[PDB]
Amino acid sequence: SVYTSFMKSHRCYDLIPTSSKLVVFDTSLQVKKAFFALVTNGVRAAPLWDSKKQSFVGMLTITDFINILHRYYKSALVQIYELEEHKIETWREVYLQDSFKPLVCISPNASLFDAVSSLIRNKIHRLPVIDPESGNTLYILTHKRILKFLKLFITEFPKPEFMSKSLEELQIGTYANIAMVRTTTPVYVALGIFVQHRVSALPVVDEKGRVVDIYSKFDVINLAAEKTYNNLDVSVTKALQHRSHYFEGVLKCYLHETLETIINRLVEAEVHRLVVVDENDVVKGIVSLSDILQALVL
Amino acid sequence: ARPTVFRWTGGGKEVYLSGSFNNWSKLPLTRSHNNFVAILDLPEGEHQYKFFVDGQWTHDPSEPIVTSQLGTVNNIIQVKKTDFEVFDALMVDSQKCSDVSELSGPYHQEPYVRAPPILPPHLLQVILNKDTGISCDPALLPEPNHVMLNHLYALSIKDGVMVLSATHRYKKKYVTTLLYKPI
Amino acid sequence: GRVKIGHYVLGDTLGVGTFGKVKIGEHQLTGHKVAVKILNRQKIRSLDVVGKIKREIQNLKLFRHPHIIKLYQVISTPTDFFMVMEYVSGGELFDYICKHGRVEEMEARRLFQQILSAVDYCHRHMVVHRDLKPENVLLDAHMNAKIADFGLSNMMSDGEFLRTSCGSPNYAAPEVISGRLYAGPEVDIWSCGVILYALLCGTLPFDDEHVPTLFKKIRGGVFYIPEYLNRSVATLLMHMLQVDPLKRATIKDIREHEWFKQDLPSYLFPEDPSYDANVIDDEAVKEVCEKFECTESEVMNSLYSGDPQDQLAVAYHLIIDNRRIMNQASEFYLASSPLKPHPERMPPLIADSVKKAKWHLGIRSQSKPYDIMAEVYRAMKQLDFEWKVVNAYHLRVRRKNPVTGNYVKMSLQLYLVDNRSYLLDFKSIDDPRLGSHTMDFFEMCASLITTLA
Ligand SMILES: Cc1ccc(Oc2nc3cc(-c4ccc5c(ccn5C)c4)c(Cl)cc3[nH]2)cc1C(=O)O
Ligand SMILES: Nc1ncnc2c1ncn2[C@@H]1O[C@H](COP(=O)(O)O)[C@@H](O)[C@H]1O
Ligand SMILES: Nc1ncnc2c1ncn2[C@@H]1O[C@H](COP(=O)(O)O)[C@@H](O)[C@H]1O
Ligand SMILES: Nc1ncnc2c1ncn2[C@@H]1O[C@H](COP(=O)(O)O)[C@@H](O)[C@H]1O
Repeated sequence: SVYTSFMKSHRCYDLIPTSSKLVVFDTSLQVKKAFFALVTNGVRAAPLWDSKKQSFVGMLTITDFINILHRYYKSALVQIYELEEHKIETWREVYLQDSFKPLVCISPNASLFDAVSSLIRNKIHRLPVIDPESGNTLYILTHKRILKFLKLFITEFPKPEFMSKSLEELQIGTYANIAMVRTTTPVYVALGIFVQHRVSALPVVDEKGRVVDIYSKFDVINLAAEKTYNNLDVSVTKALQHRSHYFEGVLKCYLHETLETIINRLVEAEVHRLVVVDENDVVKGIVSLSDILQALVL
Repeated sequence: ARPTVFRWTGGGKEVYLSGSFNNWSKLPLTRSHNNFVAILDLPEGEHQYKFFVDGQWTHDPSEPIVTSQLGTVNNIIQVKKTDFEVFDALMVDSQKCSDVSELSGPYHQEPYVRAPPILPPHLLQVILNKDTGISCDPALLPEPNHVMLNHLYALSIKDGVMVLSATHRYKKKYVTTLLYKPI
Repeated sequence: GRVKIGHYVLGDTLGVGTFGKVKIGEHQLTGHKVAVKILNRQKIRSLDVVGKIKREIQNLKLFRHPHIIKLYQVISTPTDFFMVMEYVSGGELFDYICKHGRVEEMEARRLFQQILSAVDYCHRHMVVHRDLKPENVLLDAHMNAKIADFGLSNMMSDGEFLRTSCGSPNYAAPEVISGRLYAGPEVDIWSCGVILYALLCGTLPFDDEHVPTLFKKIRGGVFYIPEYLNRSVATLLMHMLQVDPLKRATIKDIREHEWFKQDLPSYLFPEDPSYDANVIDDEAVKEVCEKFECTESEVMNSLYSGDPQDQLAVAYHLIIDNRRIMNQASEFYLASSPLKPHPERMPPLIADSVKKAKWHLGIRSQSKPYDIMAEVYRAMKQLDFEWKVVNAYHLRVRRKNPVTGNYVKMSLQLYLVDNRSYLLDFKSIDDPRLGSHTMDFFEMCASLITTLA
């Protein structure tokens, strides 16, 4: 209802920062160099410019890094040769293969409804905003950015009735076949779980099944920042120890908690999902910005 | 109303305006400190006129003249429809300025045949060398100064790649693009 | 025997401005007074400033601010333009200070707040006044300040600097008296510093009968601060009269200063409670009349004289409400300054198998400037660049992008940085479509950079 017409009222332009930086890679760049440029510039995704086609052909994200590691990694005793030799262009030739997978983008003057629609239809977390008159890329749109923007306006309209209904009563999120890793699970297995089940994060659980930590795709890039990507035999726990002093624990929610409560918790914590648990912290499911934005446009 | 100004700047004690519009009768002019002026409502088209200053016919040096068959010389002014809308007048005036600029250039390959301007300090505020508070989104930047926009910034070539960046405005918002190009 | 222009009888000259003569005029029915700036058309063509007048007319026409003199209409004639403006009877601020000696702190602050409000309004509209001084600040019968003469003003263009040195030396910033390039909003603030000083003390901070001596005092930036001024406003003066333009106070600095905030009216600045209800936002009136097909005069008529529930008004107010929500999350639209880390903060890259690289502007070279340019001409020739010469050190270059078929343009400028070392600056130009204008500018710069050495 009302949140739907809000999305249709605002162009994507309104979400764009007043001032922001954007990293572009020419397709002929070495793929290892590009992952380092993500780390040094602090951004997790870059548009890909093909100087022969004179066109934006796609995006480079951390998922590319996860895909290259899971495919070409063999042992800690040998280098991963395809990560050093591959140019972006040659990696995309290998990875894309049969899938048409053209560039998905959105105009600055398109509605927010169209952005959420594009995100869900193509099952992606980054929609680059390209201005059709100059051809320039402007900003990388995400689910977080759309939800935080909506959170700013919830006081401006009459609040719907489902905002006060519990997570249990609305059936929002995934309650079955949760992809998880143990505390001792090696990184390489987690990367494989990322490739097989396409999901943004794996909750980390102890032997009795309650979540002690969370391993996002984002945390994989620390492998690039620490240049530890050559040993993937280490456990997810050892892979997250760099975070231990500023980590306050896993953001969770229960099923009796209201959807407005959930939205505020995610917008404030600026993460992509909450872990739905029970009294004892054992994981009963996931609620993601994917689920939440999808439910608000239904 | 189509106001037309008749201004005499050449001094004198009494100045009258005569022309075809008043049937060549003397119209007393109002005096400022120097100027003698009248503002008349005139139809478009050609008008002949002469100033009468201290008992003597005298021509206006600012306007063109015309000689009749019997030898009298008058100024003529042209009242055009384009004179009474300011943007139409400016468009006409900007065309007359481009016309004189023709009788006083294309792209070419020939070089040119006194020190360079000092570098202004604002261009040495490098927006990508500035740190941002760690609490905010790593893609956000401070608001740029309008004067650093469109200028090229770069890093030293290293390992065969050159990195370029610049800040460009889209509407009321600002984007700083980096490009990683192998050399 | 009266001189009338469009219902107004023209009176005596009020003054001769920077460009044009200002006469009073009185409505032949109601007696209403106006001030008429006259511009001679032939003068404008002989100086080839037609474009600068047209832009000056378009801008002053949409300027509506309580402390800027309003333009009502422009009446055109074969030989002259008449600009009918709001008349105010209080005369110059300069005459007020002179006749009162100093000005009491509560009144001096009120005036300064009004003047600075109009200056900020100009800058936010990309206009710099450049003639700011107490002779160009007029009072109305109620002692409200009005900025007046825009003859020297200029638009602030993206990527561009202002050179032109004109105006009264006493109000001129150290960079304008030196002939350096400046951005231009910093130069207005310097003048507001001198006006503030002239408001509080009846004198100028930098004054000398010997003009080259005056220029050394301004460049040095040392001035006497009397002890009857408190220390907070002393801090505000030294911040505005700072010699380094990068260390000089901005408008946001001043608005945060404790002496300025005291008794400050809510309507003078856009982030303040009463601004939206008073000062019209020219971008929202353009937006509402994009949605509905109507003139900018109709939207402003329903706001001024209309009923609140009008559709032009509710649309307008709705835009302003949305823009308030967005402005009041500045953290979301703008980066802060140096706290729990943002979840996406990246760790630093560690060594190899780490130093933070520094961006620099353009290209530095120590060759003699004539030698630098010859290598520029040679490199472009090799690359199939066509170009034009603005001056010896300034080139306008273009190349046809072979894939897209578009032309891509660039401005090259040579600067002196250190004593004997120089820098070449690269600036993009612009004038559905395949490719990207920004990539085209990067690839064109990249080609040129590699060819040099
Ligand atoms: C500084 C300057 C500015 C503008 C200029 O061009 C014009 N001056 C004008 C004066 C008048 C004018 C003259 C006398 C008048 C009135 C009303 C009553 N009296 C007695 C208006 C008019 Cl109608 C048009 C003008 N165009 C000339 C000069 C100049 O160099 O003198
Ligand atoms: N806008 C886009 N257009 C085309 N492909 C994309 C886009 N965004 C992401 N991808 C692909 O999706 C992968 C990662 O998806 P994501 O979950 O959005 O990080 C990348 O390796 C890209 O190949
Ligand atoms: N670890 C996970 N295990 C199972 N399903 C998930 C997991 N994470 C996300 N999902 C679901 O996958 C969809 C998209 O997830 P996301 O990758 O968070 O956008 C949503 O329906 C989520 O509920
Ligand atoms: N529910 C959560 N609890 C704690 N940390 C999280 C949670 N979700 C994401 N993070 C962390 O937030 C960062 C970004 O993850 P993402 O939400 O995928 O963008 C990573 O360091 C994650 O480990």
